[PDB]
Amino acid sequence: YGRQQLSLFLKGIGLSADEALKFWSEAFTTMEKFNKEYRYSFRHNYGLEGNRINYKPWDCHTILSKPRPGRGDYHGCPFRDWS
Amino acid sequence: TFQMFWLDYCEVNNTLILFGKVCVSAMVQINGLCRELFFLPREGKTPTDIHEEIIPLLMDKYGLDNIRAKPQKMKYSFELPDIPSESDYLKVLLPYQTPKSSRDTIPSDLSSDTFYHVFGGNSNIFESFVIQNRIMGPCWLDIKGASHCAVEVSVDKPQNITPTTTKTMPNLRCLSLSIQTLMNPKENKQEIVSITLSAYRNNIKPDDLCTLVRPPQSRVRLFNNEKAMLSCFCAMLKVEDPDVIIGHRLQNVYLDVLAHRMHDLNIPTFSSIGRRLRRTWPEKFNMNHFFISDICSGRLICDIANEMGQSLTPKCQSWDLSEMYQVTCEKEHKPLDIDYQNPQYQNDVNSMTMALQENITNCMISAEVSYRIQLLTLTKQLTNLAGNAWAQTLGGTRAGRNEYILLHEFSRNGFIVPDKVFEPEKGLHKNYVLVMDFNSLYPSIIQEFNICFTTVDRNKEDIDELPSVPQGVLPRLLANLVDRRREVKKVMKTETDPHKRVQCDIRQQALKLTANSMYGCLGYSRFYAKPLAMLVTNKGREILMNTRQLAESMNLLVVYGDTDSVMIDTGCDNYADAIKIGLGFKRLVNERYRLLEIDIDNVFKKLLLHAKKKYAALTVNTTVLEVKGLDMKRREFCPLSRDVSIHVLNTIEEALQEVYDYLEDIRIKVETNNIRIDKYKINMKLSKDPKAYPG
RNA sequence: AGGCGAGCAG
DNA sequence: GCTGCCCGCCT
Ligand code: SF4
Repeated sequence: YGRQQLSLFLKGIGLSADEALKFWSEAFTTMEKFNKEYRYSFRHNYGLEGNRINYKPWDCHTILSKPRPGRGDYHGCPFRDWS
Repeated sequence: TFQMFWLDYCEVNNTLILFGKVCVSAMVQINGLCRELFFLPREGKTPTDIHEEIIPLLMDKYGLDNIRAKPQKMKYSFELPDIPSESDYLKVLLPYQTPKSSRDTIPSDLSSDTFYHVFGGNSNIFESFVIQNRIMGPCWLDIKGASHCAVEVSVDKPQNITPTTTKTMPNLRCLSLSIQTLMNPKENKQEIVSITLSAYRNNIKPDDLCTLVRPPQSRVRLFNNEKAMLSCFCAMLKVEDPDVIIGHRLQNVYLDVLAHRMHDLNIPTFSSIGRRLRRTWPEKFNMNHFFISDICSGRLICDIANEMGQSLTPKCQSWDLSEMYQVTCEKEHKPLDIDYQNPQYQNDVNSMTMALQENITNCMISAEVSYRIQLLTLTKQLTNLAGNAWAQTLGGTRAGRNEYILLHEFSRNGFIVPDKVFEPEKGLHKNYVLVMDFNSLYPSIIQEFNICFTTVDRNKEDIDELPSVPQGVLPRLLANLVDRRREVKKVMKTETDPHKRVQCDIRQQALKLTANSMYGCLGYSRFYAKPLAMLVTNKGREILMNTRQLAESMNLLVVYGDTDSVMIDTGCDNYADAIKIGLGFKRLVNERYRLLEIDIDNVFKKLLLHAKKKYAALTVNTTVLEVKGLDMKRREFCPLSRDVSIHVLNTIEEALQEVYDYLEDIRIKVETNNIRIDKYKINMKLSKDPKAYPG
């Protein structure tokens, strides 16, 4: 959920797809598992895969419609999920 | 006395009926059969105590006048915990036919002050009859003292039937079937339009040739419609009364469709498709397969494209009729695509004639393929080895011949029976690839290490626990079968006549199948035992690792491996050199394991391996294409996709440029729409209702 | 989160 | 034929 929220947000502000791959790959300080599992999902997020649907960013409403965050989660609206 | 070679059986009204022939067909209804119930006494109890306690209670419950009960001493070495190895049981013969509550069973857990365990509580009437009388497959029966036959008798007690030593088996009434099918887009039901019936009563010429047909839109017999056609089919089928019915894919398509069209029209003589007479369909008509199998009990299902049949022609790839004829008989037949929805069949006589000609050709080809590949003889040998149903042997079961063999062998020895890898080298290999089959891996492990139910001390409470290696019962049976196969090989060395040579070939293949289906007993099964299965799996792992080391020592690279087969790359481009290297590897492996007889299974001039079970290859036999596991084998891909795949595989720098050229002109064909649409068809099953899917 | 393919135990 | 779990792959 955090990955999807953050990815669609960073698309909405205007990050390029290649710089998106660059940043996401950088934050994970292996490349093999990346190309195995995350590259396809990230390219699907930009609509650059599958049915070619450039998924419009989640709004505060849709983000709140997501299941509530737990330990290890950071997604949602912190005006709700925090104390 | 009464002499009768039995073929099949059925169960009804707690009675066992054997279907056989006396040569004309005959019946014997077996009443008075008794489940052999064995009760295990408490620590310090006698079978007389069990008698005194339960026998009067059994009389009260089942309302008999007398019950036969005697003490007998038998062994037990199976997976039920805390059951002692040897004790004195009380054999109570509880008949299947009782005045009251014949459908109620005695649970195996009846704990009383005299006995705590019960065996045979859910014994099968056919199974019990066959085990007590020790009948090992279809043979003669010496009989002393309701159906579509001309001969019908019955026996009051099971002991009246004793098996005979004679090895002969008389003439059979054979009948090949090939049915043209029509699909009606209103109810999506497969309606029968024409049937070809050929009887081989005793390139063989049929004794008669009959073809029935109904008008799809508006000897050969013409009919006004389907109903009179099918009633006449039933009548002439009773007149023919064949011992074995033959066909192509009768098991899961054609006989199913025949039975469904039999019901939809509500014909009364639909019981002539078997040998047992009936007036009404079973009430509740996965289960349908069982129901037609039950009603057809009496006539013998000989499917040549079924699992057993297809196991005899691995050189087939789609197992279609023309392909199977071409591979087994080396004769060319062009399959004529006949679709009765075409309007030409309603007014053009010549098209209908060509359709009937193709149907008769299909029926003759099915019969000739059936007789050529010798399915009947091989299955007969398998059954006489296993002692199960030969109807089951043709039916294509796994737990059929892996259970009755153990039942017979252990009951003949006074034993109580319990109640019912290397990563692949993905890519194209230039050198020849040899297929070598280790089907005799586990049985050789069993006979070498003496693993059985009575030799390996295994903690029965903890089935996940591995025991230690300890002659056993299963190893002795396996060794006896292997010695029989050795005698078969020795007679092959000397024999001159092709006929007896081929018969012994059938016999050796039967022994190989029986011996290599012996792990299905305890690995997969009424004889499952996790410690033994896991132990033998470990030892086979050890053997396979040693084989890998040996292959690496002989300058060979293993491309893919499993306990069933081992794939090797010879490093030569010669068929002779590859064969020589494979023989050397076989010899060295047999040197490292004296009971592990391996052989060359298949030869690949070129192999494109994609995954563990996903590959295509140029099989050498002459080179012939093979594919296993690629996308061109699933339903969801159109015949155009399969043709593109087959040509790409056949082609595989010049090959790649040719692939590009073929892709370009097929693209030009597709965008222009210059390819026939039926090449674009996609098929897909729904196991559920169409409405019932989340996605 | 869902579907296609296998293997396992009931 | 039906369920649970493990991994591999796609939306
Ligand atoms: S309300 Fe919460 S989720 Fe919505 S924009 Fe503000 S911080 Fe983000």
